[PDB]
Amino acid sequence: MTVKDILDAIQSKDATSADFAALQLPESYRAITVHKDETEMFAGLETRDKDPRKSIHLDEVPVPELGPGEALVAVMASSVNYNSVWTSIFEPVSTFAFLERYGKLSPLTKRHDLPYHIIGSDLAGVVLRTGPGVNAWQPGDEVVAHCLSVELESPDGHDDTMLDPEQRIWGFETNFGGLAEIALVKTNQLMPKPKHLTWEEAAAPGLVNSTAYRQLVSRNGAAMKQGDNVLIWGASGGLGSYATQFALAGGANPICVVSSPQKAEICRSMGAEAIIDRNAEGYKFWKDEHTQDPKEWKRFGKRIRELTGGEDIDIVFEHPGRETFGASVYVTRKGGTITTCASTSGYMHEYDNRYLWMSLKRIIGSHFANYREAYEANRLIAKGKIHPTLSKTYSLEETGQAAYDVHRNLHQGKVGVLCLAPEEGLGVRDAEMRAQHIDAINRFRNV
Amino acid sequence: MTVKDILDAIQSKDATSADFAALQLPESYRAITVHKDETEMFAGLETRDKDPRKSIHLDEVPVPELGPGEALVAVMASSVNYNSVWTSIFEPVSTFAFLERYGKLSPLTKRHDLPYHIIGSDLAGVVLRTGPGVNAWQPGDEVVAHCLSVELESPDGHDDTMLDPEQRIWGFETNFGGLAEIALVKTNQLMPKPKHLTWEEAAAPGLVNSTAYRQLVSRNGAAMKQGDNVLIWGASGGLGSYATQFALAGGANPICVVSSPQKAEICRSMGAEAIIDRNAEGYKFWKDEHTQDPKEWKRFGKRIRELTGGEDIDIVFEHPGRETFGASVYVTRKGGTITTCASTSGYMHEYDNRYLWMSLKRIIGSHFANYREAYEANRLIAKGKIHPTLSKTYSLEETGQAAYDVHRNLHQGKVGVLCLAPEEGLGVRDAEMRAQHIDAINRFRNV
Repeated sequence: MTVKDILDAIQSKDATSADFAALQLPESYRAITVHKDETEMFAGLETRDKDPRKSIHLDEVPVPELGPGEALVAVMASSVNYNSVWTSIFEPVSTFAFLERYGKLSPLTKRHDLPYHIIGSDLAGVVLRTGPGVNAWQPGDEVVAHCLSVELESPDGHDDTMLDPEQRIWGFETNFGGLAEIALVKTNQLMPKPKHLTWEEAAAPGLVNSTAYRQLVSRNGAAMKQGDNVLIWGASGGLGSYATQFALAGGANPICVVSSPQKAEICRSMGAEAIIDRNAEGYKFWKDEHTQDPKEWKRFGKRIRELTGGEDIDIVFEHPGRETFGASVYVTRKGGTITTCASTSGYMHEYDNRYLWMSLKRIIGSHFANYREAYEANRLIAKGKIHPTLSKTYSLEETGQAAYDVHRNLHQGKVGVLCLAPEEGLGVRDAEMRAQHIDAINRFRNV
Repeated sequence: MTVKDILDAIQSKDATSADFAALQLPESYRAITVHKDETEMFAGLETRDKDPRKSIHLDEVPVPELGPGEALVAVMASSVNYNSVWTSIFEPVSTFAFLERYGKLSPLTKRHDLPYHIIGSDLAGVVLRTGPGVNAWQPGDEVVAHCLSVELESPDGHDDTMLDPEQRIWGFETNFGGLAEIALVKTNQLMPKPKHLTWEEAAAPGLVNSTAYRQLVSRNGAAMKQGDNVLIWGASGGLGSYATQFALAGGANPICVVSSPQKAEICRSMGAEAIIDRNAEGYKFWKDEHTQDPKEWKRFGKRIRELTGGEDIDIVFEHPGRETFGASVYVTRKGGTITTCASTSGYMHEYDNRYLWMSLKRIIGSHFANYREAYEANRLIAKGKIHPTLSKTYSLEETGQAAYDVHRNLHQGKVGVLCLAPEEGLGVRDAEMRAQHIDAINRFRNV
């Protein structure tokens, strides 16, 4: 309840880093959790019938012991991600399974094995304390976080951090996540908060924006250049949305795939011009559960070439998986690249390798981002080149609903959660720049 | 005749380039053809039972009219490739199909549209004539050809020749192929003949060797480095046999896959140590027609890790396709590369994308080689770092038998064919360099 003083300092204009170091830490703080004893509570239910509102709690939890390379952070806002939702419906298996294995290494990792699991993989807020060996970050710094958690003990990840052998995700494979008033992070997660954004907007892009950055823009991904034709599946929502922004900002031409006229319009408001509606076109890429339709590939490809004016796809931004993959490979230009980071419709991909090898195409696997790529992504927001796609904000004590919202896919844009922030709209330091980009910032509201 | 007179000049030491240039081209030369009026002779018979002995003809054919950027060459020796076999059994469709579509375009492509198709995609011999616009090659030059045929009119291949939209394969989608006394080639197919090799030894690596170089060694493929663990399917045969040589020569560790211990012995005589017999260890990656077995993948990986001392595969040399692909993707190291150029077992690939995206792996399709890559491949042979894999040499008039040999798959080493050469063993100029590598050159003899 001395949490109020902590908020007062953040809200205070003249509060110094000394003041922040002087703030007493609360004995407990409010946190969204799932409980270890409740992991089997959806037994006998199909996934869709599982209600996150039944599993999610709002607990007074004690502040974790702070270790080396770590920071405690007063969280003003977080977001609900797909992985948070999975955690809440305990699928494929409870997150406690790993937390229990992991917690057996050292006393530091044991901290994470608790009867409750604090979730959330995004964060906008301010540093409260730092641990041994931390010098880059001081108490009072306004920050956002990425969710890659790595000890970098193995050599593997020192020429690209994603290749670390025990790479984990903060709030998912970690306790003390961001859907709470206070969080515990590795400082190698902390990034500067863009000054022209609200807490909730700052927390919004995180995991989804960086994934798109590595996958499409970085040299570990498609290494996109201006002029490239980029096929973007699910262009109007989550992942596809940020990919569309990167395609546009970096001078490429995005071909946007959607399910409805409403979603086509969302794409257009981003500045996308070439749009395909799978539904209105009625693509049936799969003739049945075991055989694909090369005639549907050819028709999809015909439609693309019409919009480009004779030209095939340089880069496919993939993530639906099985349903689309055959077509994705097919429509790609000779020498082109298929870039994948998920398989939402099924992970068993089938494609015709003749179109891959004979056309000199490549398939590249991407996943989240390393600290540089995540910084660079966050930087592009701070420069006002990429914009957050926040759609709706819930309060902390409505996080169950917030998860239900994402679970039932009710919105294309991001679903935000205020943690310490008492209301929406707070945390802007650069009014001049917000006013200059506000229209783009507010593109995804309520949609 | 007039042809014997050409052979006389070739077999001479004296003969100047001035002599060659004054030599008379014959009215007709001997050549291996298939007939346009005999394409439906495979009837309803199954693939295995199709016999190239009954379809391959030895015809007396007129010399084609020479065009710009082209050369006529007296062919001393050639070789039987897979594409030659497919042609002679008319699968998946006749080659007279494309050739008729091709000849309608230019009056010089009309040359390639004849009642007969002179086949063959490998070549060692000596330049007879060059057409307008060619200076780099003179009558009398000892040459070996690569089989890429590109007009390069489009901008697409000017940063990598393979990306040409109208890339054709010489002898396959072209007439006047290698298996004849004279061949017609583009001059951008010509390379210097390795002086320490017999005519037939020089012709053996061509197609198969350049393919393996681009796929594994070059920047367009795996870009292999010393210390890498390379999984090489079909390691004792054609393609794998050169892949295995490149892996060793470049200081990588080849993990060779074979189906018999006889084949294992070939891989050891190449200096490879880590060997898996798929047949003796009874790997069954497909539980049935539609479903794979991840336990078998896993078991295969454990055997790999057993041979490498704990390490997964850096680079996979794929070409079998559907049967082995799923396993390839599994067993590749985090951040590693799967490299593919065929799908002999079937082109409809199925793999688990979770293993691709989450481990940051990549599938790079490759196909043949560009002029630079073909030259570099042939140069590594010239420098005696890579050796021909000759198994048996047939005469011109025994080609049908050699074709039958390759289709039945009775030999591991490349099958050679004498064309103009009266006997095996002619063409050596550096006997001293031959002396140094002779055992290595002969590793595949009668194997």
